[PDB]
Amino acid sequence: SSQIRQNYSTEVEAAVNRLVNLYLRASYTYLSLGFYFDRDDVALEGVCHFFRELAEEKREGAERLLKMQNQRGGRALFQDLQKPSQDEWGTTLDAMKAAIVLEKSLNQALLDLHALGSAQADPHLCDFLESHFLDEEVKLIKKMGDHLTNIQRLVGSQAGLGEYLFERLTLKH
Amino acid sequence: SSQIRQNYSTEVEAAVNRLVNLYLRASYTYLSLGFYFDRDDVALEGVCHFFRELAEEKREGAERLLKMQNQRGGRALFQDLQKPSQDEWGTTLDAMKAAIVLEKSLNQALLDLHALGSAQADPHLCDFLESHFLDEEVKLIKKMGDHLTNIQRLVGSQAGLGEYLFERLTLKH
Amino acid sequence: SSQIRQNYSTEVEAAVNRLVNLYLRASYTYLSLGFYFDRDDVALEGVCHFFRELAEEKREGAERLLKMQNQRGGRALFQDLQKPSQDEWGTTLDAMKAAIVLEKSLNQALLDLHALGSAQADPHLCDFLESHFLDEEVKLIKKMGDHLTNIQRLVGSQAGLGEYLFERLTLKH
Amino acid sequence: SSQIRQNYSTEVEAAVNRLVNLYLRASYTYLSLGFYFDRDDVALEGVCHFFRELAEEKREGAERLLKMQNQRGGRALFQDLQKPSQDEWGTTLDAMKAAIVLEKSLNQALLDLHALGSAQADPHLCDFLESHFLDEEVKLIKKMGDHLTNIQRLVGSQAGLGEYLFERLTLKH
Amino acid sequence: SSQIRQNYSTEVEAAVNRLVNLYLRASYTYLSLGFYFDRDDVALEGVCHFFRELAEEKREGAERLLKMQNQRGGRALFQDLQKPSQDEWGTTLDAMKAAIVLEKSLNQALLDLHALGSAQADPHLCDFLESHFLDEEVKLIKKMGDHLTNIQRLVGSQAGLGEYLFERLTLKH
Amino acid sequence: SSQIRQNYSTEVEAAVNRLVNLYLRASYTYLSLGFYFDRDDVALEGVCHFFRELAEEKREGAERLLKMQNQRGGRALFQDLQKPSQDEWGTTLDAMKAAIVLEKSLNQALLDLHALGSAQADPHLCDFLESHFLDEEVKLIKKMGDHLTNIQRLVGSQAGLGEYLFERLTLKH
Ligand SMILES: [Cl-]
Ligand SMILES: [Cl-]
Ligand SMILES: [Cl-]
Ligand SMILES: [Cl-]
Ligand SMILES: [Cl-]
Ligand SMILES: [Cl-]
Repeated sequence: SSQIRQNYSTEVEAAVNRLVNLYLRASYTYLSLGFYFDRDDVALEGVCHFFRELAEEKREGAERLLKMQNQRGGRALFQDLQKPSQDEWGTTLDAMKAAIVLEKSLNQALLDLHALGSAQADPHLCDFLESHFLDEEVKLIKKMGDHLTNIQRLVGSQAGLGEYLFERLTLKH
Repeated sequence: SSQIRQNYSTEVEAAVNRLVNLYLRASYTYLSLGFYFDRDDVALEGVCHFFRELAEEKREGAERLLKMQNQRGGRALFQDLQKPSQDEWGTTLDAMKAAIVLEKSLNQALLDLHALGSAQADPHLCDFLESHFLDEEVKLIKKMGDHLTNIQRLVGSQAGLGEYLFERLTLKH
Repeated sequence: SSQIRQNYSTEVEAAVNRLVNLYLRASYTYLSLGFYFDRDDVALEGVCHFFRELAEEKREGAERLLKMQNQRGGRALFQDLQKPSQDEWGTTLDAMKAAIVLEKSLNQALLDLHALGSAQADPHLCDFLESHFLDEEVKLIKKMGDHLTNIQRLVGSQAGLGEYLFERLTLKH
Repeated sequence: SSQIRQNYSTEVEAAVNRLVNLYLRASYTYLSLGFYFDRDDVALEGVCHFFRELAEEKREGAERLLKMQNQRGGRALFQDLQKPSQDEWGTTLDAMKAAIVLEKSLNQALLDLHALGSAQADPHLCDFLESHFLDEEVKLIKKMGDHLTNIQRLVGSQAGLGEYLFERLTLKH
Repeated sequence: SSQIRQNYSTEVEAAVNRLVNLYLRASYTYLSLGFYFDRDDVALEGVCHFFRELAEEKREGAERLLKMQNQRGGRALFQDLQKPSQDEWGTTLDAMKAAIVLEKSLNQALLDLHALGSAQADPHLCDFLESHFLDEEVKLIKKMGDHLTNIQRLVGSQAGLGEYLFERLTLKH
Repeated sequence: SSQIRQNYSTEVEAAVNRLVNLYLRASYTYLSLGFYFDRDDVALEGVCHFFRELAEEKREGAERLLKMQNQRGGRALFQDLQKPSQDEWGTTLDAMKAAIVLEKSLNQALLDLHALGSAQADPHLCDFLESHFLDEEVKLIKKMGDHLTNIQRLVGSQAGLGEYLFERLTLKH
C-alpha cells in the first residue's frame, strides 16, 4: 500500500507481475517436461529429475518476486497461465534445446526489467535482480550448454546408446 | 503406453487429467490468498502461512495424480490454468468461506472420479483415491469448519480485535 | 588521506558525513522513544524493547559508514546532534507513525546518496549502500507497515485493551 | 510519574538529565577519537580499539542513568549533543591527555551529583552512584594515568618508534 | 560459444582477457617481491609471507575472471606475461610503495571495466566486479596504506631497527 | 649472497633460473588447456580438472626451485613468460599428446641440469633434483602414456562416445 511505498514506479510494479507470470509458466513447462521423461515409453529417470528440479526452482523464483512485490508496497495481480507449448518433448536433445531457449527468454525478461529499474533510478530493484536472479541464470545456462554439447557428442555417435549413457553417467538419479 | 496399460479406461485417463488441472488451479488460488494476507495493509502472518501451506499441499496432490497417470500407462495432457476468481479476498472470514467452497468442489470432483472408477471396475483407481485423497479432504474440511466457527464467534463480538486474536492464538505463525 | 584515495569525490565524502549525522540523530530519537515506553505511566515493555533495538541498529549503521569513510580515504567530520523532535511520544500508534516517517526520511537520504554515487561513477559506494543499507531499510519499513495495520485494527476496536494485546502478542518481550 | 515517585527532588531529577547529556557527549567524543586513529595516515589500531571501547562504556553509563531516572519516577529530557571539541586529535600522547581531562570532568560531575543527593537526603541516589560509577571512574583514571606515564617515557626517547611500541605491546589489538 | 552467449559484447570480452593478463602480471610481480625478501641478505620472513600471499590472491582473481569468461560464452585468449619491472625491491618501505602503486593500477582497470559494462548495459558483469573485486581491492589498499604509515613512522626514527620491529610485531610470520 | 654461498657455480645458478621460467611457462600452458576444456562447446569437466591440477603442480615446482635458489645463495632473475603455443587444443587426444611432449621437454631440462651439477661436483643440487623432481616426472609421464593408450583405444572405436566415456570413467571429476 501507499503506507510503505517509496520510489516504486507503476511501470516496475506491472513488469514484476508480468515476470511472476513468466516464471510460473516456466515452472509449468518444466513440470510437463519432467513427467514426459517418466513415461514408460521414454523412461529416463535422470532427465525427469533434472526437469522436476527446475520446475521447483522456477516456482521459488516466482515466490521470491511476489514477496518482493509486497515488501515494496506493490500489489500482486495474477493472470491465466498458458499451457506449455508442446504435449510431447522428443528426445533428450530436443528437450535440452527447448529448455535453453526458455531460459534465454527468461534471462532477457530479467535484463529488460533491470534496464527499466535503472532508467527509473530504483536501485533496490536492480540489486534484488542482481543478487537473486542474474547470476543464477548465467550459471544455469552455462550448465545447459555443457549438457547440450555432451548430448550432441553422444547421439551423433549412437543415438539410443548415447542417450542412455548421458542419463546414467551425467544426470543425478 | 500400451506396453503397460491394463484395465485403464480412456474415460478415467481424461478425468484424471481434468483433476490435475483442478488441483493446480486450487494451488494457484491458495498462492493468491496467501500473498494477499502478506500485504502491508492486511498483515495477518498466520493466515498467510495457512494458505501458503495449502498451496503446497494442492500442488503435491497434482504431482501424485500425474505420477499415478504414468504408472497406469495414461498420458498427461496439460491445459491453461485459469487465474483465481478474485484479486482481493476480504477479511479472514471471507477468505475461509471461499476456501471451504473450493475444498467442497474438489471433494465433489474426487467423489465423481471414484464413482466413475467404480462403474468401470477399476479398483486400483478407487483405492488410490481412498488412500491418498478422500480422508485428507474430510479432515481438511472439518478443520476449516472449526476455524469458520471460531472466526464467526470472534468477529461477531469485535471485528478487528477478533481477527487479530484468531491469527495470534489459533493459527501457527 | 591522499595516499589511498581513488575515485572518491569531495561531494560523496561530504554527503557520507551528513548521512552519519542523520543515522546518529535517528539513534538518538529511538533512545528517547524507547525510554518513554519504559515510564511507569506508559509501561509497555515490548514497545520499549523494539525502539531500543532500533537505536542500536541505527548507531551500528553510522559506525559502518564511518568505517567506509576511512576505507576510502575520506575524513569524518562530526556535527552537533539535534535533540529529538518530541519529548513525549503519545500512544503506540502515534509512535509507530513517527517511526515510519523517520525511516522513510532515512531511506530517501540513502537513495539520494546512491544517485550521487551513480552520477559520479563510484560503483564501490553504490554497492556498499545496496549490500548493507537499502534492503535492510525496505524490510524494516515493511515490518513497521505491518505493525501499523495491526495496531490500527486493535485500537479502533478498543484502545487500551488493543494496545496491551499488541505489546503482549506481537512484540518480543 | 507521581504514582511511584518518593523522596526524589526536582533538583536531582534535573541534574540526572544533565549527567545523561554529559555521558552521551563523552561517548560522542570517544567515537571521534576512535575513528581518528583508524585513518590510513594515523593507523594505530590498538588506540582506535581503546577509544571505541570507551565510547561504548560511556553510552552504557548514560543508559543506566536513564533506567534509574524511570525507576525513581523522574522524566528523561534530552538536549542537543554538542560536537566534540576537536576534529583531529594529534598524537597518542595528545589524545590520552585529552581523555584524562574528559574523565576528570565527568568524575567532578559525579561527585557534585553525589553531594547534591547527600544534601537532599537521597540515599538511593548516593548508593547508585557509589556502586555503578565512582569506583569505575577511579579505576579508569588510574589506568589512563599509567598509560600517560608509559607514553611519555617512550616518546621522550624516540617519538615514532615509541608510539608504535606502545600500541603494539600495551594496547590490546 | 554462441550457444549460451547473451548480452555479452566483444568489447567486454576483450577487456576481460586484458584484465586476466594484468592480474597474472601482478601475481608474477608479487612472486618476485616475496622471494626477494627471503634472500639471506634481506631476510624479512613476515614481508616474504605477505607478498607470497598476495601472489596467490592475484592468481585466484585471474582464475575467477577466466571462469566468468567461460560462463558468459566468451573465449579466453592468453598473451605473454611481462617480467616484473624490478629485479631488486629495496627496503620494506620501497616495496610497500611499489605494491600500493600496483594495486591502484589494478583498481583503475577494474573501475574502467565496470564503466564499460555500465555503458554496454551488462549488469551481470557489473555485479560480478562489485561482489568479488571492488570491495576486496578497497580493503587491501586501506591495509597497505596503514602499513605504509607505520613503516614511515618507524624508519624515520631508526631505519634498521624500525624495519625489524615492523616485520616482527605487525606482519604475521 | 656471498655470505652463505658455497660450492654453487654461476652456471648452475643461471640454469636454475631458466628452469624456473620453463616450469612457469608449463603452468601457464596447463592453465590454458584447463580452461579450454571448460568451454561450453567442449565441456569435459574431468579433463579440465586434470590440466588445472597440473598447472598447480608446475607452479609449485617453480616455487620449490626458487626456494632452493635462495637456500644456496643464488639470486632469482625473472624473464617474460611466453604465451602458450596454441589458443585452442583440439580433442582430448590432441591435448594429451601435447601434454606428453611438454613433459618430455621438462624432463630433458631436468636431466640436463642434473648432468651440469654432476660435472660441477654439486651433490646437493643433484640430490635435490632426484628427490623432488625426477621420480615425480617419470610417474607423471607413465600416467599420461597410460591415458593416451586408453584414449586411442576408445576414439578409434567411436570418437565422441569414446571421449565422453574416458572423461566419465577414468578422469576424476
Ligand atoms: Cl495457449
Ligand atoms: Cl478466467
Ligand atoms: Cl533543535
Ligand atoms: Cl559546539
Ligand atoms: Cl618487459
Ligand atoms: Cl611468443
